[PDB]
Amino acid sequence: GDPKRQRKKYETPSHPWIKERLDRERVLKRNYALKNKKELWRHETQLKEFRRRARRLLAARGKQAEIERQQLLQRLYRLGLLPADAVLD
Amino acid sequence: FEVPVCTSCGKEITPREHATHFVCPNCGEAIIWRCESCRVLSVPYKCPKCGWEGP
Amino acid sequence: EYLVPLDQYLAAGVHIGTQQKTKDMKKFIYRVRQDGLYVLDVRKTDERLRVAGKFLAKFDPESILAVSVRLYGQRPVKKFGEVTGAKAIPGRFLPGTMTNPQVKNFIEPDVLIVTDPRADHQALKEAVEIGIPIVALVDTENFLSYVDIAIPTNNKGRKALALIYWILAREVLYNRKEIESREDFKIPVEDFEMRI
Amino acid sequence: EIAQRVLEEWEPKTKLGRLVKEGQITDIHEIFRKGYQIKEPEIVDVLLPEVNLRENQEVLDIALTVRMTDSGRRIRFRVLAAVGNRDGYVGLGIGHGREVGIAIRKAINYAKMNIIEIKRGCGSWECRCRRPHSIPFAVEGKEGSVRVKLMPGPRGLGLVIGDVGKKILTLAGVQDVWSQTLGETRTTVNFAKAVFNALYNTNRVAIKPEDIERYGIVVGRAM
Amino acid sequence: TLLDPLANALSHITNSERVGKKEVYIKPASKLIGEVLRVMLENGYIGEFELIDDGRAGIYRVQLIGKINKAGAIKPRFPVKARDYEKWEKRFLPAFEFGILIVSTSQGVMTHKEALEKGIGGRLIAYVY
RNA sequence: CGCUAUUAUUGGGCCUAAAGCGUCCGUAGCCGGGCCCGUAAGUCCCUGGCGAAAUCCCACGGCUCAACCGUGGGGCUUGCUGG
RNA sequence: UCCUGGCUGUAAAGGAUGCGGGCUAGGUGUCGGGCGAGCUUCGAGCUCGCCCGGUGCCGGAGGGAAGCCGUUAAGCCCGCCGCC
Ligand SMILES: [Zn+2]
Ligand SMILES: [Zn+2]
Ligand SMILES: [Zn+2]
Repeated sequence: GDPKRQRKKYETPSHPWIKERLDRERVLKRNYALKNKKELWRHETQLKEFRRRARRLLAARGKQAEIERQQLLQRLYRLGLLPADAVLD
Repeated sequence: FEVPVCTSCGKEITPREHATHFVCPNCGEAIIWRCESCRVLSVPYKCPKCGWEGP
Repeated sequence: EYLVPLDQYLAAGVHIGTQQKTKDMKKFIYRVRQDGLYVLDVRKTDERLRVAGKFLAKFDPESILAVSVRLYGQRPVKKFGEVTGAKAIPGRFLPGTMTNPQVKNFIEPDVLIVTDPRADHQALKEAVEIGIPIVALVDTENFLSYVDIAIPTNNKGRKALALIYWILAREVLYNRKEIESREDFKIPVEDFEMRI
Repeated sequence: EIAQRVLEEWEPKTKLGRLVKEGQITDIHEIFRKGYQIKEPEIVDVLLPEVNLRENQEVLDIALTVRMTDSGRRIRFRVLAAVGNRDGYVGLGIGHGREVGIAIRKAINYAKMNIIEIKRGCGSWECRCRRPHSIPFAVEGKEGSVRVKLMPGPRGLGLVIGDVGKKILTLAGVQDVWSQTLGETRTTVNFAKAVFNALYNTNRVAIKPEDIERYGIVVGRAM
Repeated sequence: TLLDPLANALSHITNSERVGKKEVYIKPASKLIGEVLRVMLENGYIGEFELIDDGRAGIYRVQLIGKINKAGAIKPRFPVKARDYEKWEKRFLPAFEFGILIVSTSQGVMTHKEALEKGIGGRLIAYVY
């Protein structure tokens, strides 16, 4: 077969020239003094990964699912995005 | 609020359906509701209290 | 027992149908003649006339509408209106009286009475669009579609139509308590018929 | 202020208009599930004042149509417009016109008169909240060759559908939805009507008392 | 020719629902049809079904209450494990707890909720919503 | 690769747009009415022995964080086999 | 072009619509069989109605890009073959 190369940790948009998206992202870039769109995109990607994990784990059965729920909540707490009495929704 | 229900069948009345409603002619105590499909297809109806059993 | 003797019913011919029929009217047919003509049952006519009397009396007179495109039913509608207060439209029913408020005689009633649901198919449609109950005089060849109360009777003959509308006006009055009881309705049935 | 401002200069022509001017009918939900005809846009201006703000009056399409009289050919405008409050009430209309202004105004008045009331909730396998941010179950609509299927989605998933549907659902008050389509979407009229009919058919599914609690179902305005 | 009577029963129920009937007659009866109707009654989708003895193979008389949108048989009767019900829920039903998959198990005919409670799988034979 | 439900099990079409053999008989195969008894091959549950490591997901720890590396928990190997 | 006995295997060989089964309003004609009522010039005759099976026209719900189809589906379900 083939070995795996290292892959990007950000995702680009599906259409490049949509006005609403351009305006939103222009505001964000200007206000948080970012150098490029790569940074915004990689933070967006972080958030999307958290969301996908929650969607997958929500209404699932087994021991590992419970363990991973608690891990996700602890990590968000430790990063400063949720409080302690936070639920998965 | 509440949503009404046909008397022949048991299905909710939709917003812009050509439905009708009236008072039972024999009794005078109930409200008969009729939906568009039951009207165009001539589905019979029966009052709950008396049972007058009309079209 | 009866609102008017069986002799009078059969003299008028309320019980005579046509050579056609329908499945919706199977409830109301009694017997087919040997010549192929269908005969109605007068007891169900009597019952439905009583019921319709009550129903109409439970309304307001100035919002009631009667119609008859057919020629042998214009004067009966006219007199039913004169007596009850109900509005009448004998001739044609210009399209738009119920759906277009830019016409001159535009009105929106709360109940509609139809003489024949096939000849009067325009007003039926408009009433369906505005959302009110429909009383109808139905014969064998008729369908019960978009009809909420149906009276079985011959809807062709002058004598029959006159008798039916006379009975119905008298019942409306009795049920509104404007006549202490029947026998106090001194209007002749001749006055409802169409002259020659 | 503007309530009476509009009420003063409106002379009714229908019984519903008269009741809405007097005050027998005071809420918007009282006109719907009865077979009333709605011939005046002032009824809706008065009961739903949110449908006069420019933010709630999307113009969806302008088309240029032609007729032959050569003879010389004659040019006309067709306009398709949507209106609605963002909490359960949307309508859609088409307008003929010789000028674009005429076409637009006619289309918006027909949209106000073609007003419906929808349901909302949460029925996705991935959120299971009890809040009305989506539709409660899956629905199907059609017009012409276009077939639309709308499916419930989870919070933060914003309107995975074409743009016409995006606008219509925004005006109806829906935030999250998945879509499947079939047919010719480039007919904007028929695509729009199909989405509209899908939203209408939320009221044709039969349910039970427990489904309301389970999905957080809401008929019209929330709270 | 006649190949599956359960499918016919359920299609007849759907069409009579669509046009607003009250009572429906199912001419070749079976014990699977009996059990499916039993599940449907327990879950409130019909009313008061009974069995009638012709000399051939009985008839089933069913009363309707305007609660069914769609009912159908599942062909082929796919085998399903206790951990693989959500795929089929998504494939056949419109929302997460809305309708019933009817499952045949070695312990009998039941819904996929009961089956999950017991931790068993089986075969798919019907959906109702 | 996706766009493409322009290969369609999920999930397409065949009067007039591409498309029902000129009509019939029948071989293999595929699909097959209702009840009772048995069997347990398919099917379902539970347990033992296998499916190398790397590569995939999660948390913690060590390089200024990170990429990377380590310690653990799962998954993957389309499945095989004893009860 | 007809007759006797053989070959060829083709057509707008068209309902331009493969075959079987179940369900989803009917009206009005006509052919064959049966039953029931009346008439009868007593006729294997005439008239009306109902059941089964064939063959047509119209049509509500519904379907379809529309023309149009609509219990003799071009609707919903269960199967098998052929073709794009
Ligand atoms: Zn109904
Ligand atoms: Zn009553
Ligand atoms: Zn949610």
